[PDB]
Amino acid sequence: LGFLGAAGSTMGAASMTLTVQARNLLSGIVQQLTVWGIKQLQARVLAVERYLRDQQLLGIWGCSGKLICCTNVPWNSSWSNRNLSEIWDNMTWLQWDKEISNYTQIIYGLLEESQNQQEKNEQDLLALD
Amino acid sequence: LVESGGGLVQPGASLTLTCTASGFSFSSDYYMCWVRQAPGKGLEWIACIWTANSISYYARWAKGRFTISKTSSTTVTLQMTSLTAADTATYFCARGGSGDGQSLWGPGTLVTVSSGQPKAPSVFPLAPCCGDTPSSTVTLGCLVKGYLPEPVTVTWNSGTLTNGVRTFPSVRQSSGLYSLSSVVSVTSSSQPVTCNVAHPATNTKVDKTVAPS
Amino acid sequence: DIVMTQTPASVEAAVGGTVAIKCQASQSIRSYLAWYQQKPGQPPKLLIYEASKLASGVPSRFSGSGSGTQFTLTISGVECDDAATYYCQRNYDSYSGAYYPNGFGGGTEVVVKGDPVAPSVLIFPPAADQVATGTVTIVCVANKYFPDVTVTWEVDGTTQTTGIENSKTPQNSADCTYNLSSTLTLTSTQYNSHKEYTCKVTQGTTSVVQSFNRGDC
Amino acid sequence: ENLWVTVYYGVPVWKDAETTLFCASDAHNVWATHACVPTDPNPQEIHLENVTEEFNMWKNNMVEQMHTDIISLWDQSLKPCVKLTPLCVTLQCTNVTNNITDDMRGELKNCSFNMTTELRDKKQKVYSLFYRLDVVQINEEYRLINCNTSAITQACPKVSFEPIPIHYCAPAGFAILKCKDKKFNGTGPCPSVSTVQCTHGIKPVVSTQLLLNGSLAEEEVMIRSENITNNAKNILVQFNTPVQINCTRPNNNTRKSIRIGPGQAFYATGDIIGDIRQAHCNVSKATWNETLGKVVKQLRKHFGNNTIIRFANSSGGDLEVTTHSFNCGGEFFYCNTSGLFNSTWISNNDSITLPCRIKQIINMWQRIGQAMYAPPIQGVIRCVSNITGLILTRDGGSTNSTTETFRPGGGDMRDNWRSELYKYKVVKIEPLGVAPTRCKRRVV
Ligand SMILES: *[C@@H]1O[C@H](CO)[C@@H](O[C@@H]2O[C@H](CO)[C@@H](O[C@@H]3O[C@H](CO[C@H]4O[C@H](CO[C@H]5O[C@H](CO)[C@@H](O)[C@H](O)[C@@H]5O)[C@@H](O)[C@H](O[C@H]5O[C@H](CO)[C@@H](O)[C@H](O)[C@@H]5O)[C@@H]4O)[C@@H](O)[C@H](O[C@H]4O[C@H](CO)[C@@H](O)[C@H](O)[C@@H]4O[C@H]4O[C@H](CO)[C@@H](O)[C@H](O)[C@@H]4O)[C@@H]3O)[C@H](O)[C@H]2NC(C)=O)[C@H](O)[C@H]1NC(C)=O
Ligand SMILES: *[C@@H]1O[C@H](CO)[C@@H](O[C@@H]2O[C@H](CO)[C@@H](O[C@@H]3O[C@H](CO[C@H]4O[C@H](CO)[C@@H](O)[C@H](O[C@H]5O[C@H](CO)[C@@H](O)[C@H](O)[C@@H]5O)[C@@H]4O)[C@@H](O)[C@H](O[C@H]4O[C@H](CO)[C@@H](O)[C@H](O)[C@@H]4O[C@H]4O[C@H](CO)[C@@H](O)[C@H](O)[C@@H]4O)[C@@H]3O)[C@H](O)[C@H]2NC(C)=O)[C@H](O)[C@H]1NC(C)=O
Ligand SMILES: *[C@@H]1O[C@H](CO)[C@@H](O[C@@H]2O[C@H](CO)[C@@H](O[C@@H]3O[C@H](CO[C@H]4O[C@H](CO)[C@@H](O)[C@H](O[C@H]5O[C@H](CO)[C@@H](O)[C@H](O)[C@@H]5O)[C@@H]4O)[C@@H](O)[C@H](O[C@H]4O[C@H](CO)[C@@H](O)[C@H](O)[C@@H]4O)[C@@H]3O)[C@H](O)[C@H]2NC(C)=O)[C@H](O)[C@H]1NC(C)=O
Ligand SMILES: *[C@@H]1O[C@H](CO)[C@@H](O[C@@H]2O[C@H](CO)[C@@H](O[C@@H]3O[C@H](CO[C@H]4O[C@H](CO)[C@@H](O)[C@H](O)[C@@H]4O)[C@@H](O)[C@H](O)[C@@H]3O)[C@H](O)[C@H]2NC(C)=O)[C@H](O)[C@H]1NC(C)=O
Ligand SMILES: *[C@@H]1O[C@H](CO)[C@@H](O[C@@H]2O[C@H](CO)[C@@H](O[C@@H]3O[C@H](CO)[C@@H](O)[C@H](O)[C@@H]3O)[C@H](O)[C@H]2NC(C)=O)[C@H](O)[C@H]1NC(C)=O
Ligand SMILES: *[C@@H]1O[C@H](CO)[C@@H](O[C@@H]2O[C@H](CO)[C@@H](O)[C@H](O)[C@H]2NC(C)=O)[C@H](O)[C@H]1NC(C)=O
Ligand SMILES: *[C@@H]1O[C@H](CO)[C@@H](O[C@@H]2O[C@H](CO)[C@@H](O)[C@H](O)[C@H]2NC(C)=O)[C@H](O)[C@H]1NC(C)=O
Ligand SMILES: *[C@@H]1O[C@H](CO)[C@@H](O[C@@H]2O[C@H](CO)[C@@H](O)[C@H](O)[C@H]2NC(C)=O)[C@H](O)[C@H]1NC(C)=O
Ligand SMILES: *[C@@H]1O[C@H](CO)[C@@H](O[C@@H]2O[C@H](CO)[C@@H](O)[C@H](O)[C@H]2NC(C)=O)[C@H](O)[C@H]1NC(C)=O
Ligand SMILES: *[C@@H]1O[C@H](CO)[C@@H](O[C@@H]2O[C@H](CO)[C@@H](O)[C@H](O)[C@H]2NC(C)=O)[C@H](O)[C@H]1NC(C)=O
Ligand SMILES: *[C@@H]1O[C@H](CO)[C@@H](O[C@@H]2O[C@H](CO)[C@@H](O)[C@H](O)[C@H]2NC(C)=O)[C@H](O)[C@H]1NC(C)=O
Ligand SMILES: *[C@@H]1O[C@H](CO)[C@@H](O[C@@H]2O[C@H](CO)[C@@H](O)[C@H](O)[C@H]2NC(C)=O)[C@H](O)[C@H]1NC(C)=O
Ligand SMILES: *[C@@H]1O[C@H](CO)[C@@H](O)[C@H](O)[C@H]1NC(C)=O
Ligand SMILES: *[C@@H]1O[C@H](CO)[C@@H](O)[C@H](O)[C@H]1NC(C)=O
Ligand SMILES: *[C@@H]1O[C@H](CO)[C@@H](O)[C@H](O)[C@H]1NC(C)=O
Ligand SMILES: *[C@@H]1O[C@H](CO)[C@@H](O)[C@H](O)[C@H]1NC(C)=O
Ligand SMILES: *[C@@H]1O[C@H](CO)[C@@H](O)[C@H](O)[C@H]1NC(C)=O
Ligand SMILES: *[C@@H]1O[C@H](CO)[C@@H](O)[C@H](O)[C@H]1NC(C)=O
Ligand SMILES: *[C@@H]1O[C@H](CO)[C@@H](O)[C@H](O)[C@H]1NC(C)=O
Repeated sequence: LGFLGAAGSTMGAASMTLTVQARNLLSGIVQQLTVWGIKQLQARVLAVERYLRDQQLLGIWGCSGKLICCTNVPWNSSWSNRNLSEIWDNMTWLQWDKEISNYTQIIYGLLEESQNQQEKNEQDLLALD
Repeated sequence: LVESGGGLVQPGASLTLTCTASGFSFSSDYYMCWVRQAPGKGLEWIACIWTANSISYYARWAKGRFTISKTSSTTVTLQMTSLTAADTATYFCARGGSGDGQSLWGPGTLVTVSSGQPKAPSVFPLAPCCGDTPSSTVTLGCLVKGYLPEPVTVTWNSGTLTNGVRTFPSVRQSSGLYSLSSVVSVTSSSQPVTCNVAHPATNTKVDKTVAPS
Repeated sequence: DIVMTQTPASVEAAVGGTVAIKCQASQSIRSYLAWYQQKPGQPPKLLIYEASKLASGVPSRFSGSGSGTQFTLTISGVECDDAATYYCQRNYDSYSGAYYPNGFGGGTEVVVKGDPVAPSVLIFPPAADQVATGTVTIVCVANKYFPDVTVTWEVDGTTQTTGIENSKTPQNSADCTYNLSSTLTLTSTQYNSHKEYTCKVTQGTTSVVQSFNRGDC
Repeated sequence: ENLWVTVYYGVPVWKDAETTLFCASDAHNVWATHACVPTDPNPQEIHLENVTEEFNMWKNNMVEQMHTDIISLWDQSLKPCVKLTPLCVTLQCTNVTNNITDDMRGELKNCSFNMTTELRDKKQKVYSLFYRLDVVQINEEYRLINCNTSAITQACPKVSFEPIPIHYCAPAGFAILKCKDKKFNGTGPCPSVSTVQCTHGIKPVVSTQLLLNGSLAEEEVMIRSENITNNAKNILVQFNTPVQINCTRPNNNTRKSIRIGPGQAFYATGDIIGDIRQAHCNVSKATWNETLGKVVKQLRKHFGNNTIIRFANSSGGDLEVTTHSFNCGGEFFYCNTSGLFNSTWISNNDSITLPCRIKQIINMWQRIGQAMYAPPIQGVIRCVSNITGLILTRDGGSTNSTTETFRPGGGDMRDNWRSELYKYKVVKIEPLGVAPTRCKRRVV
């Protein structure tokens, strides 16, 4: 298919293109006056920064190097009330994103500590065995 | 709307069909479209043209082989190339607005793509066995056999007899020729009835007067 | 591009019943979906446009619903005149953003079950000119009947398996009935070899047998 | 048993966002300066099945970026250029009487002055033809019209001002959504959405009254007035067909050169070869009538269909909007388009030659801090273009839904950018996301 082709399908189907989607995060600036060239430079910086922020989070979460990961963090069901198959099989991921959008910072803090800092503590205990 | 240009053509032929508007013109803006339908099958969209600027849209199987054109304020054409037997169909033109279906259609023109040569029909009378007693009701008819291409038109008494008339759908035989029958129910008081059998592809029109016994 | 799936492929409804015909789009077309009626031998006729707007002069028993991806044509109180094939049509193009009428659904045939009517049965021996051509067509007609019939051909009491072509008119718009032409085609020498030509038309519990002898006609 | 929310990456997400646009082009011209990076001939549009997206015209800031990007270019092209401030010396003048067509009388003046040689200690008599538009009387002798305003400059005539398409590309991690729907209202959702990482070129070309060389409407003439009830708003009009226009500068222009300092050539207008004639533009009369009929049909969509529609002579105000203007052929022109609007519309030979004017001192945009001389261009100017739309306004205070009238108007270049940019919006890709799973993390 091509970039963003997954916008036409439900969240489960969107998984098929995830490696495609990652292709354009740094792409299109690969080949190359204050006017424009300074703008280009700003764009280059922006693309890099955003990319790094995501990578940073994944490294925190331990999900680095993967487009799919398996966190150990349970979520508070109040954030959504739909059967799991009823979510994954009938909406564009973006639509789902709008529903989740007011809980996202809760989740991120949980990922950082409720499992990853804690896991690391346990990892250290295992390291001492 | 009336389509014109259909008929029998050989595989590999090109053909141009014309759609002619009457009672209105492209001083107003429309989509004019061509739709086809093979015998016994469903409607198949070919192309539309926006009459204001001739911008055109095509089905995937049509672009590269069919061309739609606005040739005047009352005509749109469909040029067809490299025709095959599978292009045999009734071709309709239709008129639509933006987003509001197609409310006006032509009657369609029949395109037959075949290696066979045109063949006029043989017409045979259909009547009951000479023997049986004179009956009050009597159904008489015409068997129209062995023609190519479709269509034939069958009328009775030059179109002045149509009550009691049943014209059956044609049947394509294994040979690729067509047969059809038309019957009319009359009474013993009726005068003889005559079927008029026109086959425009061959420019034939045959009469056959049928009366019992 | 967008695929239009129409279901069911055929449906039977009694006069007065309700029938619902569905059309699915693989991508959303919002409300840009039209519905057509087609009688055999006629061009299609617009019924509904923009999913639910009624076209001029279309009886109120036709209605349309749906939006995005799923649509329904409902006929509420089916009549014999409604025996036809119905098509949905996509009226929007995602690529171009334009709203021309384009791809059709595969179509749904609606058969209408009316009052039972027993056929009149007619057999026609071949005119004399047929034989000289070396081919003979015997015609049997079952006129004005509902529901469907069975036609059996016999020749000197032997059932005929080959050479038979059947042609059935569309259901009558007033009383739902059919008419049937059944033809038996033989070479002229087959036909002269044998004596008794029989058309048997069966409907339900009743058969009507019409026969002739080659020599008597 | 209870579900765990877990990480996913690269899932599509769109956020409305603004980033600086990246310039690119096919393959010195002011508009590209050849500094834009050349781009691939691979407009790989991706149709987005089953999606819709809101697009709001007049909300996109790509328009604003374009509006200031071109300004920066304009100034950049002129910063290298030589100042003309020696020209504020007063001038003696006469009306030119040599082979003047009667309707050209007093259009040009022949004048002279005592301005300096390139030597610090010497001066020379100088003279040139001038348009009356570029001068004012020194008292009730003349002076340049802008000597009481920021100084006039000009050099570097070699640079071309002819438009070249300019493409803009999203920064990596961003994409440009577009709407293909031929029926699109300037605002709200569109079902036709597809995307590109970059866009097709758009010319920098400007007009003060009619759009030129714009993309044609896909189906029918269309109007985008914003909330139409507010008549302070400019009314966009987009033709779905081209209207050819031809124009000329019939005078055989000649050129003179002057030294005003070391290294400082100064252009001056040579005597015209042949009879003096007015600049003019030809359009089809018949076509103009036909396209107006298309327009009024569109106007009626917001009114009862028996309403009266009228066009009118410009209401005046500054010349830059009072008349149509363009830089075609590398030289500025203005014309009296009011004849085009001399009609009314009711329920139920083949061409026109508009008069025109030329001014060599250009005050760009709305700015008053700068001005520049336009160099003479030798020979007859010829111009051919497609008219693609109108900038219109409507008179306030109408009653009983009738006799609405319109005039050419606007002239803020921003609306020209909008005539193309309304098709697009910029969004940000947010590949990160999470969703519930039956999975729980594996043991270390
Ligand atoms: C262009 O310029 C114009 C000129 O100024 C701008 O004006 C705006 O025009 C638009 C569309 O024409 C309006 O949108 C619609 O407005 C009405 C009125 O909204 C008010 O009334 C609410 C109560 O309404 C009901 O009761 C009243 C009678 O008392 C009836 O008239 C109504 O019909 C209703 O039955 C009231 O609750 C609102 O205030 C509340 O909400 C606002 C937030 O929006 C808060 O600030 C307030 O404090 C307060 O809490 C308000 O006072 C609505 O009735 C419309 O709702 C329908 O349409 C929506 C989409 O169009 C849809 O989402 C709704 O659910 C609802 O749709 C229903 O009804 C339709 C038929 O009426 C059906 O087709 C539909 O399927 C469904 O059944 C809608 O919101 C603007 O209100 C109006 N501006 C102002 C200031 O009023 C215009 O904005 C400019 N446009 C552009 C593009 O620039
Ligand atoms: C709506 O859009 C349309 C389409 O973009 C615009 O239409 C075009 O607009 C431009 C600008 O008005 C016109 O360009 C001018 O055309 C002049 C003529 O060009 C052709 O003829 C000449 C001989 O007269 C040939 O030499 C040219 O050959 C070149 O082009 C063809 C392609 O068409 C190539 O195959 C060739 O290899 C050549 O590359 C043309 O066939 C042209 O003279 C003029 O260029 C001069 O002026 C520019 C500065 O403006 C200089 O950069 C340039 O070097 C030329 O100047 C020389 O000549 C003058 C004297 O004549 C000297 O004084 C100079 O010092 C220098 O020596 C320019 O390109 C174009 O023709 C026109 N198209 C048509 C179809 O009419 C509309 O403008 C546009 N409207 C809006 C509002 O923007
Ligand atoms: C839009 O369309 C309108 C109308 O079609 C245009 O408005 C007219 O513009 C022209 C030129 O700009 C005006 O004429 C100029 O008038 C001055 C002075 O005129 C006065 O004296 C006249 C006798 O000398 C008398 O006839 C005039 O009477 C008219 O005007 C009054 C309104 O003020 C009205 O009541 C009357 O009934 C008459 O209609 C008036 O009292 C004159 O000095 C000018 O002549 C000089 O310049 C011209 C060249 O332009 C030159 O040829 C001469 O030799 C002389 O040097 C000139 O005639 C006219 O008055 C305007 N009409 C109105 C009603 O004001 C408008 O121009 C268009 N728009 C644009 C942007 O152009
Ligand atoms: C831009 O468009 C405007 C209209 O859309 C133009 O308005 C015109 O202005 C000019 C110059 O001021 C006028 O021309 C003068 O008119 C007088 C009288 O004309 C009428 O009467 C004479 C007899 O006196 C008759 O012969 C003509 O046909 C007229 O009926 C003449 O005496 C002058 O010689 C000269 O032509 C126009 O009259 C006026 N238009 C109208 C409709 O009144 C405006 O001038 C335009 N600007 C440019 C620069 O062209
Ligand atoms: C438009 O969006 C809808 C959902 O938003 C998509 O609907 C899906 O369409 C497909 C094909 O038309 C359906 O697939 C089929 O399902 C049967 C049922 O098991 C399966 O056996 C077949 O092999 C086939 O895959 C699907 O049921 C349907 N609904 C979903 C996925 O929820 C549609 O695909 C979208 N169109 C485009 C172009 O993306
Ligand atoms: C250019 O300057 C010269 C002087 O530098 C002007 O000639 C003088 O003109 C004034 C009045 O017109 C006289 O009082 C002087 O006597 C003149 N000078 C000489 C040497 O005779 C000349 O008029 C200026 N030209 C313009 C167009 O202003
Ligand atoms: C530049 O000065 C000129 C005058 O030299 C100003 O022109 C005035 O323009 C208005 C409108 O045409 C007339 O009412 C005045 O009589 C003109 N003045 C004169 C001197 O002719 C113009 O306004 C000045 N610009 C600046 C920015 O002040
Ligand atoms: C503008 O002027 C040119 C020529 O002066 C016109 O071009 C003509 O176009 C037709 C149509 O293809 C040709 O048959 C002619 O031969 C062309 N003329 C010449 C001299 O080559 C053009 O039509 C004019 N446009 C308008 C709107 O008037
Ligand atoms: C614009 O078109 C007009 C005519 O359509 C041209 O005017 C003609 O000019 C010649 C010589 O100048 C005359 O012999 C004709 O009689 C004029 N025609 C009419 C109808 O008056 C004019 O040259 C064209 N200008 C441009 C730049 O194309
Ligand atoms: C502008 O005026 C100047 C003088 O005021 C004219 O210059 C003369 O031009 C003629 C013919 O070109 C020559 O024979 C003279 O020798 C020139 N005089 C000087 C002092 O150079 C000029 O011709 C005028 N130009 C126009 C277009 O009217
Ligand atoms: C404008 O006029 C000038 C001269 O009046 C023209 O220049 C001529 O150009 C041709 C070919 O380039 C030469 O053979 C002539 O000798 C030139 N004339 C002179 C007096 O030197 C010029 O061509 C005209 N402009 C146009 C567009 O034709
Ligand atoms: C005015 O615009 C029209 C339409 O954009 C141009 O005609 C097009 O010409 C190109 C190249 O010759 C063709 O590929 C297009 O198919 C034409 N358009 C149509 C609708 O068929 C025309 O060239 C433009 N005018 C000028 C002077 O370039
Ligand atoms: C769910 O979360 C809400 C607030 O986020 C909290 O008040 C509630 O106690 C939680 N309950 C469970 C069962 O997680
Ligand atoms: C998010 O919160 C805002 C305001 O608190 C609310 O308006 C919106 O509906 C919420 N949406 C979701 C998906 O939680
Ligand atoms: C020059 O023209 C103006 C009007 O166009 C006139 O007032 C002036 O008297 C003229 N001067 C000469 C010397 O011809
Ligand atoms: C555009 O908006 C107007 C008013 O909001 C509406 O009447 C019209 O139907 C819209 N256009 C389309 C194609 O839906
Ligand atoms: C313009 O066209 C309209 C109708 O299309 C007509 O009534 C009118 O006379 C035309 N204009 C001219 C100047 O002939
Ligand atoms: C305007 O006329 C059209 C006929 O094309 C009609 O459909 C529409 O309802 C009318 N609108 C008004 C406001 O009268
Ligand atoms: C419109 O132009 C005509 C000539 O084509 C002229 O007779 C009339 O005066 C003009 N209209 C106005 C309001 O001046």
